[PDB]
Amino acid sequence: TVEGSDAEIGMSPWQVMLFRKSPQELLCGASLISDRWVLTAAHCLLYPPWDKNFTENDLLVRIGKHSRTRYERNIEKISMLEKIYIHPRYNWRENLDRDIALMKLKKPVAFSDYIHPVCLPDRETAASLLQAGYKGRVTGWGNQPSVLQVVNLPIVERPVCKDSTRIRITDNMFCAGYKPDEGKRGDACEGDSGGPFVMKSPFNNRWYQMGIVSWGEGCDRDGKYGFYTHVFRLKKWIQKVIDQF
Amino acid sequence: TFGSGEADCGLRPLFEKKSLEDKTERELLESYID
Repeated sequence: TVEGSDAEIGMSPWQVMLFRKSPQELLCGASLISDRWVLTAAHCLLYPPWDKNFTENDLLVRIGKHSRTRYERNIEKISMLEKIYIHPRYNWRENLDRDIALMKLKKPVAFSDYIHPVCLPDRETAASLLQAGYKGRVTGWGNQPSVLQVVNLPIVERPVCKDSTRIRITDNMFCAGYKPDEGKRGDACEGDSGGPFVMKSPFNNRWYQMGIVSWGEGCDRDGKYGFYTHVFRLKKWIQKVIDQF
Repeated sequence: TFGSGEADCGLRPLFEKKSLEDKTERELLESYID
């Protein structure tokens, strides 16, 4: 993130950090949707031009973290991956259409004050909340602070998103971020890839994961917005993967 | 079935569960009213 603020303790308890083992470093963001299922971006795991083809044994997840520079004794949890599922229609060649992956944890994580799953939207919730001008929240790490960062960003109109990039924008995508005349007031970066875009329901005061950070054209680039996988539109595939295990 | 997920999904132990508000969530809810 850029120009984010420090997360409070337990503010994003579904936040997951996807690490490489060698070197042992943060690869991408991710989110906890149950005790054994984690959502991320497909491009974090699979991008053939860059010889990026991670397997289950290449990676680990850390859960319950506020600080990237301290082992959080008696808070944070670690898991190996049992299985990666990339969306079969993931289109890395053109536009990262269906930029989503599910990862099955080898052992289920205990929930705590610091570890708790996010909700996935139903049709009603997506219809109500996923509208231009409404804000959601992106969590990630400064692109310099040592703690989880939070940025709140408005959803952008569909025509304005399309006009802001050369990439072909599909109905499986949405974009968010402040307009250029707004100035610097927070941004999601390419570095926040894989992490969740969440919205708080005024109806039931639950947090819903509406998006996954797919790519960022701002921060370290001269573009305008961040582009997100539309989680509701891929929800049948998510349910099918989880049910068929 | 997975369905709508955990009965408890999206309610934070240190916030919703304790009727405490985080420092910036009001900005999100205000954007729905405009």
